[PDB]
Amino acid sequence: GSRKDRKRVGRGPGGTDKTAGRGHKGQKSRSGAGKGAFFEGGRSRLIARLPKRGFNNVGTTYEVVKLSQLQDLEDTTFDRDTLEAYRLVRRKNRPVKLLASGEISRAVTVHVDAASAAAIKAVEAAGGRVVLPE
Amino acid sequence: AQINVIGQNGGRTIELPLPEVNSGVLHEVVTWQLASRRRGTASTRTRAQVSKTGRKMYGQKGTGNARHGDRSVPTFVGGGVAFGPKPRSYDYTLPRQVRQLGLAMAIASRQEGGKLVAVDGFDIADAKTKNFISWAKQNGLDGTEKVLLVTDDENTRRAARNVSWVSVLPVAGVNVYDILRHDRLVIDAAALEI
Amino acid sequence: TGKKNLVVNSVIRRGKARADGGVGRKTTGITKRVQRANLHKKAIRENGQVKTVWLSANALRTLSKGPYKGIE
Amino acid sequence: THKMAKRRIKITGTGKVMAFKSGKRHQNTGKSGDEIRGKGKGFVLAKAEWARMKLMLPR
Amino acid sequence: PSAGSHHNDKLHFKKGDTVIVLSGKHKGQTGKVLLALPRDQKVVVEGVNVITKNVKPSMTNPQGGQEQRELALHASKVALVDPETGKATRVRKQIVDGKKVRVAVASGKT
RNA sequence: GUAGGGGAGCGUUCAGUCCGCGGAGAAGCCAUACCGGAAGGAGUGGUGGAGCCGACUGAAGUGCGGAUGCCGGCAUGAGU
RNA sequence: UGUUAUGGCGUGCCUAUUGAAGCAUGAGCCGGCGACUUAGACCUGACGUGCGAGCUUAAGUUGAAAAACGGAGGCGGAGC
RNA sequence: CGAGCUGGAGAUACGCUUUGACUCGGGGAUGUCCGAAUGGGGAAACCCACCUCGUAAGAGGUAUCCGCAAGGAUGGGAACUCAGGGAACUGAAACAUCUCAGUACCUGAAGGAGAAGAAAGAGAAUUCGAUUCCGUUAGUAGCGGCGAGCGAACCCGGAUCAGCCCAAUCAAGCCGAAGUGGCUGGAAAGCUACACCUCAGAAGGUGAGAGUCCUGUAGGCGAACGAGAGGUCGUUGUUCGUGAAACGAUGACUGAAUCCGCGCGGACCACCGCGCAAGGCUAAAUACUCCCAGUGACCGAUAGCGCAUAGUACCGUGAGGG
Ligand SMILES: [K+]
Ligand SMILES: [K+]
Ligand SMILES: [K+]
Ligand SMILES: [Mg+2]
Ligand SMILES: [Mg+2]
Ligand SMILES: [Mg+2]
Ligand SMILES: [Mg+2]
Ligand SMILES: [Mg+2]
Ligand SMILES: [Mg+2]
Ligand SMILES: [Mg+2]
Ligand SMILES: [Mg+2]
Ligand SMILES: [Mg+2]
Ligand SMILES: [Mg+2]
Ligand SMILES: [Mg+2]
Ligand SMILES: [Mg+2]
Ligand SMILES: [Mg+2]
Ligand SMILES: [Mg+2]
Ligand SMILES: [Mg+2]
Ligand SMILES: [Mg+2]
Ligand SMILES: [Mg+2]
Ligand SMILES: [Mg+2]
Ligand SMILES: [Mg+2]
Ligand SMILES: [Mg+2]
Ligand SMILES: [Mg+2]
Ligand SMILES: [Mg+2]
Ligand SMILES: [Mg+2]
Ligand SMILES: [Mg+2]
Ligand SMILES: [Mg+2]
Ligand SMILES: [Mg+2]
Ligand SMILES: [Mg+2]
Ligand code: NA
Ligand code: NA
Ligand code: NA
Ligand code: NA
Ligand code: NA
Ligand code: NA
Ligand code: NA
Ligand code: NA
Repeated sequence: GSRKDRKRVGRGPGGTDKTAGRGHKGQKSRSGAGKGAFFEGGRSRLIARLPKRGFNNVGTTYEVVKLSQLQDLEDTTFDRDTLEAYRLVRRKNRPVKLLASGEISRAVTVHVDAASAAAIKAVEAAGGRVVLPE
Repeated sequence: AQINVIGQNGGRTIELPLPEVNSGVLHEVVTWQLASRRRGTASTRTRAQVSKTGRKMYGQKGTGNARHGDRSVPTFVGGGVAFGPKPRSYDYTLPRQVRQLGLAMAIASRQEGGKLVAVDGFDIADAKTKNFISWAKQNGLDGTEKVLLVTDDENTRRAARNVSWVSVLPVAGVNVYDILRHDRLVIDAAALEI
Repeated sequence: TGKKNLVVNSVIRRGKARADGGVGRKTTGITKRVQRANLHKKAIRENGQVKTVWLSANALRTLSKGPYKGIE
Repeated sequence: THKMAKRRIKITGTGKVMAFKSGKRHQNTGKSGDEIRGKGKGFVLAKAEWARMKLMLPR
Repeated sequence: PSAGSHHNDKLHFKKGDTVIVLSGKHKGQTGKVLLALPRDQKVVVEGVNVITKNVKPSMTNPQGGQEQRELALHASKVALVDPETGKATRVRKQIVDGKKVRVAVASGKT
């Protein structure tokens, strides 16, 4: 038992020791020692000198709801805004968006916060109604 | 598939974890467990600042046959330690699903040999201890192999004090290390069980 | 020291370049970054008996108009 | 370094450098034709590695 | 350097109780208690006899010789015996003096 | 085959577990012509006078010829 | 096995270097001490394991010869 | 508490002890001299006074800063807390900002904790609702020779959760189950054959390894009685470096209103929304550790504190080192 209990045969491998190797002189030869401030960033080595700026904003990010999630499987247990948390679309703090990806005819009803044109001309086209906040 | 010794009779409940017990799986577990036990203890003046010593010494160039600055450095008999033991933790949180699976697989390991259960211990009757042993002698519990009792009820524990025979485990505080530590196992109560 | 509350204790002093220009210049370079302090003035005033202590100009102007726990 | 955030090197699907053209744009310009309207895309298969390592996490 | 502190610095006997030697030398041999030293756990009993020699440099007529003296022991005894063997006296009681307690095992005669 | 990368292992201390050894005597030290592909391991004897191998697993203050290295002891220069 | 005569052969060690027995560096000898560590739910990759289109908690609470509770939150899930 | 005691002290002599010696707790009484040192002086542990009470001895008082008085304070503390004042190396592979960093040091004040605190707030939901700390938000928003690099807060979870008052069981200690023979041995607690206890199989000692020999542990008992405004100018804080730069704070000049009122909501204005200063106090959750107990994949003396005691010997005029 507790003595015949082995390992995963390939889980934890021995650590790398630098003391003793009958030919080990760790690190480079010269210019590498008790100095850990070389870095790989900076501002002259492939970084800066580049000509950008743009403008940072970041406003509202929506939650993609793949059409195949509503349709295809499931048996329409109503979307709403609470029972949909169990449809593997739990995020909170942000609105919900409906997007069209799955192509299949089925009459379902959708209650999100915003939706795409195509999605609206995809759900109603097969039976249903997408309801948006007033 | 283990039948209760005193009282009812079932044992067909509780599904057994596949495959037929896996060593490594218990490995990961015990290791984690003993790891959460190790205490943070490291009496070492790794720091050269932590030991008692000045900062200046002999002249850089001149004296000859020297070249040192303080007397607290690792190269000095009496100084600090280079990369010594610091007081740390080493307590992580092995994924729950895996801890649940652990003891399941442990009991599993005990369901293919030394498995034993019991409902109600009216046979105990106060501390006494003596009649407890006498009892064991009627349950294959010679006192040759190590055993673990995981049952509630104070009065029953109170009557259970020895080293090689059995072992007391309050409020079903099961633990893969414990069960796998002792040979036989005595679940007794069906609290956590079924 | 003054009379009312604590005084002195002063801050630093900055010095820039290219003052003004054609509606916003390039930028402002700081060059100074040194640190100084501020002193005060006293006066002969008494309270209850014969005193002199200290009297800031502010508290002087304020005291002359209204005797807030004291008198000229 | 926050600079990397507004610098052409965004995180794409695959994970490579989004660059433009740093040939000549503002100051100093007034020769050639479409060399100015050449604000396309850039990609390097030798400095991606050592570049995304200051923005890969904050994708 | 510790010594005798391992016990609570109390003796389980007095300086006039007959005791026997359990383990060591003079097994079964009994005698009376002369010196009882609680701290150092030392006990003098007319049993363990050791022929020592007192060195007297210049103390008015030296005349060196081997005198007869006793050697102390630790808890290497058994205080109080009645059935002719050692015992673990505990049971306390009283006869006419309620201020003091007594001892015994399965008998009562200590 | 140098820098360098990759792989399999030896050894030491602590820890859990198991099998145990010890006054007819542990560890340590000392000798040796035996064993293993290496790190190493073992038998016997001598010394010693209390504790300690092997296996498996976990963790490191883990392996020294060098640094005009640190401490300590003892040499050479000389019976000068 | 030990020791020894004779024959053949034979340019200390390390370091640093295009190049060392070097008349380049270090070092009297032995013993002991003495150098790639630790931390940050950090970042990235290999391997292994538990779950799996979902996967996990942190502070803490209650219990500690044992551990469970705790889903504020983070990562998947759509990009431009 | 129940026989011993007569300090580390190895020795000798004289002695104290059932009228309970020592030892262990807990209150008192004596405490020269110096030291905040405070009668005065003073190169500390010395020198010199006066007054009062008196049988000489002797005792008592005699400093300064607040008060009618009582009383309290100038002192000392390893670390921790707040405050006044405030670096540089270093980094930017140079260096002026900025970082280092309000770090180190200095100083003042106070406690067993402090700070802070009962909204002229945060914030954008017409919301939460003293403060602090922890998790998270997040390394986002944002700052920056826009370089090096620096870096919040709201929501939510959790530790703990109170707002009331002015001006107009742990320390002594006792009790406490259960073994004899034979054998190797210098000596067994080991081997061996039987037996017992077990609300006690923690541990230490005892000639060696130890349930039943000792001290103890589980458990039980346990005292006399001892604790529990705005603005201008110069600048600064917060993520905020003069930038569109609000707001708080402050030095110098000035100087508003109060009910169809005042401040604020990142110049400014209207709308809208939140909130009412210029008065104070206030457990807990938090920090640290001289001291004590327990514990350790902590050391076992070239380690571990510097010290298996010593800040000693030793070095220095000294701080200081050791
Ligand atoms: K290697
Ligand atoms: K070498
Ligand atoms: K993987
Ligand atoms: Mg080198
Ligand atoms: Mg080179
Ligand atoms: Mg360095
Ligand atoms: Mg950097
Ligand atoms: Mg360059
Ligand atoms: Mg020399
Ligand atoms: Mg040391
Ligand atoms: Mg264009
Ligand atoms: Mg011995
Ligand atoms: Mg080392
Ligand atoms: Mg050497
Ligand atoms: Mg030389
Ligand atoms: Mg030497
Ligand atoms: Mg001569
Ligand atoms: Mg000569
Ligand atoms: Mg000569
Ligand atoms: Mg050669
Ligand atoms: Mg030569
Ligand atoms: Mg040479
Ligand atoms: Mg040279
Ligand atoms: Mg005086
Ligand atoms: Mg300041
Ligand atoms: Mg600037
Ligand atoms: Mg500033
Ligand atoms: Mg203002
Ligand atoms: Mg030492
Ligand atoms: Mg030594
Ligand atoms: Na993008
Ligand atoms: Na431009
Ligand atoms: Na050998
Ligand atoms: Na006593
Ligand atoms: Na620099
Ligand atoms: Na201070
Ligand atoms: Na201003
Ligand atoms: Na030694």
